[PDB]
Amino acid sequence: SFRPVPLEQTYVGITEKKAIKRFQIMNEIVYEKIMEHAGKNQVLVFVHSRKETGKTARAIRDMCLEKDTLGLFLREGSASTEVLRTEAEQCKNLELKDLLPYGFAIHHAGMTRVDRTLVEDLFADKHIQVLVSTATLAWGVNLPAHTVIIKGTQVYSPEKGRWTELGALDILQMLGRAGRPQYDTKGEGILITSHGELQYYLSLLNQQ
Amino acid sequence: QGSHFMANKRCQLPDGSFRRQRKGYEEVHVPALKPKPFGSEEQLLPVEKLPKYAQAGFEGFKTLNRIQSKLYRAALETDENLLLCAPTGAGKTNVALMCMLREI
Amino acid sequence: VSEMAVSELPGNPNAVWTVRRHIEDEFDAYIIVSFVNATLVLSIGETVEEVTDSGFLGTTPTLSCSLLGDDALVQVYPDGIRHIRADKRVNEWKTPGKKTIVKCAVNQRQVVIALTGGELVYFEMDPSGQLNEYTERKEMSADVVCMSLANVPPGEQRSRFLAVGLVDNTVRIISLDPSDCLQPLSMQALPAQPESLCIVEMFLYLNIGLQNGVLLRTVLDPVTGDLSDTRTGSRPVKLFRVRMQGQEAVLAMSSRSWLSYSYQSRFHLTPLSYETLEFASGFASEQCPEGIVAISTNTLRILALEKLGAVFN
Repeated sequence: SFRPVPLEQTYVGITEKKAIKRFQIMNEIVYEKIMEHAGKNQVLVFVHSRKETGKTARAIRDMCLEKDTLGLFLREGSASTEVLRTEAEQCKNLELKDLLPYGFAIHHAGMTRVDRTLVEDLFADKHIQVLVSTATLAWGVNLPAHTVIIKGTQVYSPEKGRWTELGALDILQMLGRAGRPQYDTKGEGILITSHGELQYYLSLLNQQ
Repeated sequence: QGSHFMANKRCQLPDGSFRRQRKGYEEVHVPALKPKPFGSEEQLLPVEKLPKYAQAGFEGFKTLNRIQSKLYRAALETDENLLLCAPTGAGKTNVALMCMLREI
Repeated sequence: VSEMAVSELPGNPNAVWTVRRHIEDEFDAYIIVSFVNATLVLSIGETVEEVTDSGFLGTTPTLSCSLLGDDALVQVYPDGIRHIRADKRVNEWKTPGKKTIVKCAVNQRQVVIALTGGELVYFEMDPSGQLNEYTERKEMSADVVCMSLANVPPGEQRSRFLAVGLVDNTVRIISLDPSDCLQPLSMQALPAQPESLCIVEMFLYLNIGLQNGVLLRTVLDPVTGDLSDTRTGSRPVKLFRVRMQGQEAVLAMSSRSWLSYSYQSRFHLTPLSYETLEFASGFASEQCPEGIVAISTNTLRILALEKLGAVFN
């Protein structure tokens, strides 16, 4: 109760084993969660790799574009919500451009040197409605979100050589950025995870 | 699976929490927490009514955040060691900063 | 104009509020009839009758009584700024000097409160529930005649920006979140001095009203969207937000009671079949499931407004 933003948590696990079908079911939970955020909000997604930041992005493009531009256009209208700035800052360092003409963006240290800088400050300048990114981009500067979502919670550990539930310090770190002290009021925190470690993920949402 | 062991086998739900059943995947809907109720004469600190010396480097802050203001007196006035228990979003960095202005 | 109930009142009425005491409340709770002298405060007694015990004790006219804490009511009057909770406490600020607060407005958190000389304040209610006062209290050059906080979207608690009136015959737009406080975000020219600046959605449309009956709608964004205008009796543009039929709209008055609203996102500026008016805002109860507290010429009323998809009644 001393945490700044009252953190309401959807801790949703997938319970199935099926792997090729899990790589669809998880994407479906992603689709619905971004349909929940496609209004006035900022959706910051955490994943455990580098290229997934921009690979889950542009898949949201495929989603809102196979939605027949219904659910897209997160603004009030055409000149609304700084479409001029959105188009004016178009050419960039990495493949961010292909999305950035639309409302989708990502974050990581990889793309360039000042690229993550210009993405975090871009989101702080109230224009980036949806960003997908990596654990370093959450560990870094205080770039908060109206709502954050950890997707899968699965990491590939080279120290363990295999699959590991992501660390708990990263959990707290990326969970303090679902809701802000200033920019967001009532934090929405989505954890899409394993329905085995599900109850452990509630004991982690608490102080047990 | 250290730090993912979860040696605790059973968890406790928060206030407004429940379990929602979907097609093969479950959701836990968990309500958010409410700050502590305001006590009488329970007042946060300004950076002025904290140490006058350590008022240096405090550029960019006006008044101390609730937890830092609840901890600052003991955090600075003696070498009494500290163990802080709180969730993210308070500025525990700011409590350690008072504990370091003590050494300052 | 349909009658749920109408009564008279003595003396000089200058304002009226309608408040709740929790978000769950299906009915608005506290009707604060602000005389020029005091405040007759009532929680609807199904025959609504007088109430002192409310915890309001209004000894002056009202300029705000508002549910912004769920269990909390902030009541700011020409005397002071009272913070009230489910414990109907008075944690009060008192307007610096013997000066008095003039023009104020409510957010989900913030409270625009504006005093003479252009001395504004900034609130924001602490992690806690009790409110904190932003250290600076900004001077403004001309008379801020009105300004409304944009009611903040759900997941956050703050605006993106806000508008500000000034007496030079223009309007200022100021953001108030830590993004930029005390930066003039963007302005626009006005063909007369502002009287009332309230906001609408369905996207976000501003409504400006001049002291002589004329009003203007616009798109609301960091800079003015587009001015569309009409002329409505040379008398003060009284502007108000109030829900209707599953969506919210604006009441306005210069010489008619005009509902300006989006009929399925359609700006119609429809008169309402009643003579001149004094003050109004939204209301709810059992006797009045949805209507208007319309306090009128020496009179106070709970009114109902029937079919609103049509042109001629």
